[PDB]
This record gives sequence, structure tokens and C-alpha cells, in this order.
Amino acid sequence: KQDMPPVGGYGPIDYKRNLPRRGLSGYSMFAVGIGALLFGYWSMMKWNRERRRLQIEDFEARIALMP
Amino acid sequence: MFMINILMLIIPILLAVAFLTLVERKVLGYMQLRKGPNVVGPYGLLQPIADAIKLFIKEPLRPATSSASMFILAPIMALGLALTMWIPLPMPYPLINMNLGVLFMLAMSSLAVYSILWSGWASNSKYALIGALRAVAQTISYEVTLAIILLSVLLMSGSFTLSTLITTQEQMWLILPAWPLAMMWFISTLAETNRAPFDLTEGESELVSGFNVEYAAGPFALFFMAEYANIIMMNIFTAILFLGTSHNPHMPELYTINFTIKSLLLTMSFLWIRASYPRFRYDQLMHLLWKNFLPLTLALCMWHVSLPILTSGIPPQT
Repeated sequence: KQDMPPVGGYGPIDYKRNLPRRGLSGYSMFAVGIGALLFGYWSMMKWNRERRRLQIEDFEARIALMP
Repeated sequence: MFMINILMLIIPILLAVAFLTLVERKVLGYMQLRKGPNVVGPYGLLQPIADAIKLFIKEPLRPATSSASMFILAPIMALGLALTMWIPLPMPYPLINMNLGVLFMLAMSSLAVYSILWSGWASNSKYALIGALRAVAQTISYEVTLAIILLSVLLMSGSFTLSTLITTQEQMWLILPAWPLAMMWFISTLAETNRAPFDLTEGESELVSGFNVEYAAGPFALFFMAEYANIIMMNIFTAILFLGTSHNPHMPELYTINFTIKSLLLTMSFLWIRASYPRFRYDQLMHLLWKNFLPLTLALCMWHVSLPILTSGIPPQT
């Protein structure tokens, strides 16, 4: 008279399905995104506009001498 | 002693391509929930000395039906253009200084696929015959995706050499500004060098084993050591062409230290994928390039052309 089922009580644990979480949806992206790309170029247009300022300085010595 | 600076390169790298094969299955081990080669090491770090020695003891058959003249000149390559391409590659000081050398990669990126077409044809019938033909066809259609999106940025830096490409990425990690492109610089080298998600060239699923099928232990170490001499180079390139380090005219050494702690992270990407995604069924494989990848790559080219001109930005070079 030793058999399995307990006196009362159990779960259950469900079978259901959910795993949908976001995550900056629905045009929130395309908003930050195009915002970074610009600050990329604004970081250019200055380094590259400074480096030319040195470029001329370098061709200067060449023309300075060479008589 | 210029000849001892070379031979100090070819030798110390054949250890990486060797000991990658170990970190192949440790990292890909713990994705699976298990440990990696363990019993032999003690840590395993001793595995690859035992594996290099089983092949060349193990008898190297040739098919009775083959043309032996091609069955040599082909693999006698898969180990050149893999070890030549390394030459002009700054870290920080490249062994060669090539004026326009960036273009020189595409020269040696283009000339390897003409060592696939030999071997698979050199031997014999339809598993390596039409099976080495149609991995030609995908390997050349992922250049036009490439040379353009390599040529884009080079409008944004001024020249073809690599000593300028450390200067321009100074305090700007060149991945901000073109991040749309950078993605496609990644899926290319992963599609071109025959790696995980577009895997077809080397067979597992679509066929038995692509292009390796005939070589017994004897030659097949070379390819299995050639195919991993491309993969750690394009990925030791991408990070000179995107994620830049900061040269230091004083402690050159701290340049490479922080440089291998990037290029060695980056690589561990083609392993971090291969656990994950399935394959493409060769139609979808090219059919997604013309239609999809390409139209942009042209369109962006019409963009990075004007953006300097339209900002008085034009980078300081010839």
C-alpha cells in the first residue's frame, strides 16, 4: 500500500507562449540612427578642414628653399 | 638582416593558424554546453602538436585518374597568396611601404580563386568537378560588392596608402560616419572566404565535402592551413580600415598590444556565428546580392562623393 500520487496539490506550469519584448521599436530607430551618422560627418569637415591647413604648410618649406 | 625580419614573420604566424584550430572548439564548445579538448593537454594547449604530426605520417594517395601536373601547382599557391598578402600590412611598421598598396590586396584577393578552379578541376568528376565550378561563380560576384565599398571610404581619407589611414582615424573610429557600409564590409569577407552562414563551398550539407574531398592527409593540411591564413588576415585588415588604433611615435609597442586586443576580438566573430545560423541554398545566395546588397552600394557611392565636395571637406591628398 505504497503507491505514487500525492495527497493533493501540484502546479501546473503552463504551456503558453510569450517572449516579445522591445527594445526601441517603431521609428524610434531611424531616429537615433540618422542622428549618429551626422555627428560622424560633423567630426569630419573639421579634422579634414584642419589637415589641409597643415598641407599648405608642408609644401611651403619645399618652395621656401629650392632656389 | 632584412631576410631575418621576413622569416620571423612566416614562422610565428603558422602558430596562430595552428592554435586557432584549438580555440575553434573551445569557444564553440561552451556554446554547446561542454568543455573543449582537454584530456591531452593538460589544458589542451598541447593538442595541435599532436595533430600536425598525424597527417604527414598518414599516406598521401593520388587518384589514379588525375592529372598530376595540376595536382601540385595549385596547392603550391593556397600557401603563397595567403602568405604574400601579409606583406605590406602596417602594424605599425609594415615590412614593405607600397605607395598605392591598398589596391594591392584586391590584386591578391582576386588571384586566389584561380587556385580553386584548378584543384577541383585538376582531379576528377562531379563532386569536385561541377562542385568546384559553382563555388567559382559565387566567389567572383562578391567582389563587386567589395571594391566599391572599399572605394567609398577612400574618398573619405584621400589616398591609396596605409600610412594615411592611421592618420585619419585618429580620434574618430572611422565606423561612425559610414556605419551603413561597415556592415556590408563584414558580410562580404564572410561570404567570400567561404565561412559559416554562406558555407556552400566547403561542403557539409549541400554536398559531401567541397573541394577538400580528394586530398588525403598529405596535401590537405596546406588548404586547411591555407583557408585559415585568409580568415585571420581580412580580419586583421578590417581593423586597420575601420577600428583604428592611435599610433605612438614613442612606445610603438603599445600600438600592437592594443591592436591585437582588437583584431583578435573581431575575429572571434566567425566562430561566434558558426554556432548560430543555417545555410542559403545557392539560388538565394547570389539572388540576394544583385537585387539587394548592390543597389545601395552604388547609391552610397553617389553620396560619399558629394559629401566632401558639399562641405569644403576635401581630404588633403593626391
